[PDB]
Amino acid sequence: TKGTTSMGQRHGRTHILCRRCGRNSYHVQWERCAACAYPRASRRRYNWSVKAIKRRRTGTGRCRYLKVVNRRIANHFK
Amino acid sequence: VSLKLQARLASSILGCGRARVWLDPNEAVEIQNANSRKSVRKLIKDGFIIRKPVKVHSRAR
Amino acid sequence: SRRKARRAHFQAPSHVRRVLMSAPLSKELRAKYNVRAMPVRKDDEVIVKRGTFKGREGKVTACYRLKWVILIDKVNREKANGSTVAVGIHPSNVEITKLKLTHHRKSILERKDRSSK
Amino acid sequence: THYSRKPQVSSKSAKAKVSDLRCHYKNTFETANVINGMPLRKAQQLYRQVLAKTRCIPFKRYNGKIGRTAQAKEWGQTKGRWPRKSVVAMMSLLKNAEANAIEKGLDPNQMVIKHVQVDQAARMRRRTYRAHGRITPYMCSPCHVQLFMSEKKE
Amino acid sequence: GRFKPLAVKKKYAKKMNQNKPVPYWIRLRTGNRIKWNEKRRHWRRTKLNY
RNA sequence: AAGUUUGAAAAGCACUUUGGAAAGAGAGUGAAAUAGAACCUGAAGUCGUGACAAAGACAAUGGAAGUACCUCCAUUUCAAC
RNA sequence: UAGAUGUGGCCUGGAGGUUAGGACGAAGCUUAUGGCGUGAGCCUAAGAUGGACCGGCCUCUAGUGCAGAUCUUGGUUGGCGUAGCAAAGAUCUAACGGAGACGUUGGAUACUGGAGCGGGGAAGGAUUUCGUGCCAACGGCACUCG
RNA sequence: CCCAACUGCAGACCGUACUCAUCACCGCAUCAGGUCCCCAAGCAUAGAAUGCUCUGGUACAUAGAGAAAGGUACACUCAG
RNA sequence: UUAAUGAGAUUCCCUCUGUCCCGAGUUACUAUCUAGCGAAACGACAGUCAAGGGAACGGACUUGAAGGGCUAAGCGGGGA
RNA sequence: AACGUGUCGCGAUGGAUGACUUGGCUUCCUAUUCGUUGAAGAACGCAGUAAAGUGCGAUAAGUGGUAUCAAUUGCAGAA
Ligand SMILES: [Mg+2]
Ligand SMILES: [Mg+2]
Ligand SMILES: [Mg+2]
Ligand SMILES: [Mg+2]
Ligand SMILES: [Mg+2]
Ligand SMILES: [Mg+2]
Ligand SMILES: [Mg+2]
Ligand SMILES: [Mg+2]
Ligand SMILES: [Mg+2]
Ligand SMILES: [Mg+2]
Ligand SMILES: [Mg+2]
Ligand SMILES: [Mg+2]
Ligand SMILES: [Mg+2]
Ligand SMILES: [Mg+2]
Ligand SMILES: [Mg+2]
Ligand SMILES: [Mg+2]
Ligand SMILES: [Mg+2]
Ligand SMILES: [Mg+2]
Repeated sequence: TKGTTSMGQRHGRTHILCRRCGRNSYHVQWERCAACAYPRASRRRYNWSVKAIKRRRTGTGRCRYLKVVNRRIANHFK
Repeated sequence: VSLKLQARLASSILGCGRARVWLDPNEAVEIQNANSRKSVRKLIKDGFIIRKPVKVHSRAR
Repeated sequence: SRRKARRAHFQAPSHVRRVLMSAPLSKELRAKYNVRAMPVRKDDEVIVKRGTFKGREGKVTACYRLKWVILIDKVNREKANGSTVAVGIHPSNVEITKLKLTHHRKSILERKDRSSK
Repeated sequence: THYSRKPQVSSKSAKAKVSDLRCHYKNTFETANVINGMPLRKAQQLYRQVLAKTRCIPFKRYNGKIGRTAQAKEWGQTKGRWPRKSVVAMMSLLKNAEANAIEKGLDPNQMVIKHVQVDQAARMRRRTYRAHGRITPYMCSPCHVQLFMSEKKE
Repeated sequence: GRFKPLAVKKKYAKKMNQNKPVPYWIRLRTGNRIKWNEKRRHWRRTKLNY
């Protein structure tokens, strides 16, 4: 039927790992990340999910060059 | 005390399979001291781990 | 505030945690140098002024400077198995009786003393 | 904290516990209360015959649709069982409190089981699986067992 | 089963190492908040799929 | 979801012995272990055993009014109103 | 009853005042602890409770009173040791190990029956492999095994 | 000149354990469900039928004691 | 209108039978008892009847009649 | 009798409450706004002993400079 039986036909993969977003939303067949729109230069970003914007903003990661450059520009250098 | 390892790989040295390797029961510390498929090949050469004959599936009927 | 002080205290770096762990000099070692109190250093002989081990003199073995305590060499404590351990008296409960020299301590000690004189 | 009742003489008494006794509170309840005034030797003699299934544990208060048996008439009932795991688990808690009677210098052949007390522990959890995808609990319900002893002067 | 990219292989190896217990020199540290690892995966319970 | 917020200090129960080891009983630490790491307090709910009126079921509860016995609960008298 | 209104009227959190307690034990908590208020409630005592905060009064303030929302969350409980653990292979023994129904070896009888409880792969899973331990909880029984 | 044959040196990257299922995957789970491919013995027999066997694999799917009623069966017979 | 085909709908006949007259015996597996394990749905309180009245078919009210208690296996009348 | 009650003392479970609060929220304020000179993001790494996290990048739990003084600390090690 359409429950435990049809759950057995779950062989393929719709999504694989996104080289840019690092998560598992890279739709294989039409090759685009379902969560950052890779290979689109702009990452997908929609105001109708501000909560998901917040999971993806700056500072949510390492923020290497900024934790440095924000120190240089706040000390009269650049 | 358990002879699972010495029985698993002696069946992989005799190349027969289980229920064909006969691990001598009257001595296990002899077999248990094997713990290696070269120390078992020596054991096979000695009395302790014979391979029992396969079977007689008659065909005279 | 209450909230920011109990954070700058417990979140204080190590070199800050040493001036927050200063102990008063004895009654006859202050006017020896004319200052009020010093941060405790390893190997500076002291005397406890408060606690179960009060009035017990000893040489500071270490400044265990994240427990917020100093370790005195004669203030020990027994575990269950005989092995003796060292209890940590907060420096403010201690009164320094000895110092350790330095061309950076009897120079800052008269930086504090040049305030008086 | 310890021990609902004090033995009313502490040197003429032994004490023993378990905390996570690993089996049913309800089987362990009557396994324990069945020996609650007996001498220590008459209590092991009970349990060691419950295991040979010649005497039973009269289930009171947690009988609840257990089968009737002939061996429960002495206990004034019709119901009773032979819980092996809860009996072998107090063969051990008693022989502990024996070792506490020798340790103080008390003949265990004089010990009376005063005040057994069984109660409930933290009730471990391991889900099971119902029809239609309903994940129901399958609580384990361990138990604590207390008991102390005493002597009877001639 | 036998085909995994090397990149997908580098990511399960980074998970086989993260699946070790907290060593018993961590819980005697002065003020740690760690008693268990609380990120241990079991291959049956939860899957990584990467 | 999750304050392990034990204690001032890990001083985190050495050691004895019952257990195959856990755990238990002892000791011992400390102001408290009746603060023993699933640790401040520790409630309700439910449960356990000990006691009892040891009562007494023939729904529970409750109302009023008594009585039985029992309550370191209050008060008063305790050569007096 | 719906409703309205009053109360020098009750209560919770906090503020401004005042009065005042507290390691000679505060909040809290317990109750056959009484008393006293018609009541909301307050006060006391006594805790083999608790360990460090807080009461009264006048104003102020509000996230201020709960039994009932197929309320929400957490926890417990009855039914209850009850339904059940009934499709798919029947374990039987020796002597051995072990702290001990368990395991191992031997023998025995079987089952799968070559569209397999076989040997290899893809998809998927990614250490599940192996060995040596281990046996707390997990393997819906148990385990010395996993 | 050009190629072969003979030598000489070198031959790099990734995968590779295990699994592939009544315990490893999906099904919430060690779930009677689902899931692609290869290898395929003997005899009866038209024979990948079905029955039984050699190889290989497996007898840790809870177990025990019994005659209720009632029940469920890839369980039966039943006078006229 | 039609030959063929039909897990289509329908009627009869033949055979055949436990569909039945009318049931009975046997068998596994269960239920039953035990060791181990252990849920849940549901839950105001509950819980013997008749009659009366009543939101007009009451477990509680009224008036009668039974009812000692606690129980195991059943069953399916009621608990609208 | 046992069971079932029922009140009391003591326990267990439970984790409310109170007390605490390096967190939140709100309000205000003082200055300056990343990237092709490769950002943000994520990936994998790095510790004598480190799984996570924090920090860092094969100079990897940091090197340099100054400025400070004697620790770090679970315990090694180390002027
Ligand atoms: Mg494609
Ligand atoms: Mg492009
Ligand atoms: Mg965009
Ligand atoms: Mg408020
Ligand atoms: Mg409100
Ligand atoms: Mg409420
Ligand atoms: Mg309710
Ligand atoms: Mg399956
Ligand atoms: Mg899923
Ligand atoms: Mg065979
Ligand atoms: Mg017939
Ligand atoms: Mg309901
Ligand atoms: Mg009846
Ligand atoms: Mg019945
Ligand atoms: Mg709270
Ligand atoms: Mg900008
Ligand atoms: Mg780069
Ligand atoms: Mg990291």
